[PDB]
Amino acid sequence: KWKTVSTIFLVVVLYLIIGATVFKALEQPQEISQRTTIVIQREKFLRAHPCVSDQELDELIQQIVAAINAGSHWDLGSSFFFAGTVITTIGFGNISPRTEGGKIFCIIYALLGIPLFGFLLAGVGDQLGTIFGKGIAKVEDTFIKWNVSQTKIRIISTIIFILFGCVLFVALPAVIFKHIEGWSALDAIYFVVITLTTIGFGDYVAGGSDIEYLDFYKPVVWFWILVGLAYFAAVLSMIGDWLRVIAKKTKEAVGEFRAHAAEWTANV
Amino acid sequence: SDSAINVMKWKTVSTIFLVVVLYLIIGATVFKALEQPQEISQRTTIVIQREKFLRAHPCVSDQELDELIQQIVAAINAGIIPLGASSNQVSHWDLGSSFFFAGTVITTIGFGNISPRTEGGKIFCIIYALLGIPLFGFLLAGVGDQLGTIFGKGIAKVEDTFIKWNVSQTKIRIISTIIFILFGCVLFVALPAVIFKHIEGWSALDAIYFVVITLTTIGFGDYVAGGSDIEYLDFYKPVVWFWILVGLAYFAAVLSMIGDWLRVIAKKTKEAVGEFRAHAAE
Ligand SMILES: CCCCCCCCCCCC
Ligand SMILES: CCCCCCCCCCCC
Ligand SMILES: CCCCCCCCCCCC
Ligand SMILES: CCCCCCCCCCCC
Ligand SMILES: CCCCCCCC
Ligand SMILES: [K+]
Ligand SMILES: [K+]
Ligand SMILES: [K+]
Ligand SMILES: [K+]
Ligand SMILES: [K+]
Repeated sequence: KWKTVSTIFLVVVLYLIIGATVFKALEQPQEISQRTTIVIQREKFLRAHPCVSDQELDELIQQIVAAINAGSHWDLGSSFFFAGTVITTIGFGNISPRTEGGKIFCIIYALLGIPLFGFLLAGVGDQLGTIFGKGIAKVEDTFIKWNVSQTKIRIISTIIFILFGCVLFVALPAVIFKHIEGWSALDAIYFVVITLTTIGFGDYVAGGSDIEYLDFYKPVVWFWILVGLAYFAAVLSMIGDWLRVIAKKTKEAVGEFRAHAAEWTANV
Repeated sequence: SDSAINVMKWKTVSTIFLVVVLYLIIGATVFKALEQPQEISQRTTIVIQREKFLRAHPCVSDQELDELIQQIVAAINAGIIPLGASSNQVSHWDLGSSFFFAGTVITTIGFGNISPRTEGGKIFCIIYALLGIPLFGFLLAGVGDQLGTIFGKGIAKVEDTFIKWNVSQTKIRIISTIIFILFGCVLFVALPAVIFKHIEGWSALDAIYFVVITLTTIGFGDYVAGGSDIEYLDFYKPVVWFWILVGLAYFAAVLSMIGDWLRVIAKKTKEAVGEFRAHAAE
């Protein structure tokens, strides 16, 4: 009977409107500054090099505009890492197929590989899940007979998951990425989130911009991803549970308010 | 009992792990066979345009050309139009684009054609994702249940007119899943691809490629329905993410049906090797 999706639908729409207004408040200023200071860089180069004329720069730009479509790529290791992006639905896009066949293979490779990877992430999920269950069984005895109650220890135990988790799956890889690709502190944490949330903008990739890295690095990246995906999958599911709790709390909250509001009001 | 099953599970994981590794190696070799030819041709014919413009204009800084290209490469990472004319442009963070950017984030599509450059925009995106991604999941779940039981209406009337004599309900489940994919790929794949073909000017394969990459939430961003500037009625850009909302629910079922098919084929090829290695030509 009750739809109940309508209330969710409008929360998501409003959530997109808020984010939209926040992003164009955060980004359009530095969009202005970049684009205005590029015409300075161009008008600098029309003057500083009279060798190039007004039309001949435009010819060069459009060859780089055509170079956008392509840019060694697709080597023995890169195409291996490309396939990892597809089945995990990360899809950084820094490497994308250009052949008509490459597209069709990728379409078929995704429709069959994405379900395949799901079973691995599920097994790695169970594997990771019961390993942490061994760590908390030791912790759920030593200070659990002592004062604090088990209905409240559920709070202490979940803190240690996120604390110890963001160390291994977020902190350590970001520190490593900071000292290998030379990223900033935020770039590395931004990359970790964008990677393990499967958003994968591709603006930061541990394999692109490829001057220095060895064969001990590019395997550990995807291996980190495999296990890290399982971590956020739990995290992004715990956060969902928090939203389910808050949703029920605020559903009955309007319940009691609109209970007493119409209660006194109806009395004549 | 308690950890006897766990030994039986890491042996399951190890077998899956290697199937995925083999599957990645196969795809790898196929892609670098499909793509690296067209990489070689593009890489060699750009050094021709390189050396063409190295001689033809000697009085340009011969080595600072690369310095200019990289400044344009860095400018490519933003929404630029660096030309002599057309020095006014449109904003990629306008009222509508940032709305569509947020749709990419919570759906974990993330086309990346528009990405935040401010350190604040990054941190908001990080917080916007970790809270928005779970949020969207409930909408897609509700739209999933909503779509699911709407199709349950249409199949209920059809699964009665198809009740002739000697019909087997275990095999009518085969007929019913065909009409799901048939009508499914029409409304959620065929019709939007045909529309994208006539609006974005794409080819037939580009549009179907885009639909898959979008609704499989891979989202390379090499094709985006709202990346160029062509006309965009703005009855169009809302229907795009609205299509995505319901289309994601469709592949979510499809990519789950395919998973079940692989679970069946896994058991069949499990016992197929049992039959083979049990006998071995008697
Ligand atoms: C241009 C037409 C492309 C058709 C691709 C069909 C691929 C079917 C794959 C089925 C995977 C289960
Ligand atoms: C060294 C500076 C790193 C600061 C990273 C800030 C990220 C804020 C995340 C907010 C968590 C809810
Ligand atoms: C019935 C739907 C109401 C759910 C309201 C959820 C509000 C989430 C607040 C998150 C802000 C950080
Ligand atoms: C981003 C915070 C959104 C807050 C929306 C609150 C909506 C209240 C839901 C009431 C449901 C009965
Ligand atoms: C690409 C499918 C590999 C099949 C391996 C089967 C091993 C039992
Ligand atoms: K790019
Ligand atoms: K994804
Ligand atoms: K992506
Ligand atoms: K993605
Ligand atoms: K991308």
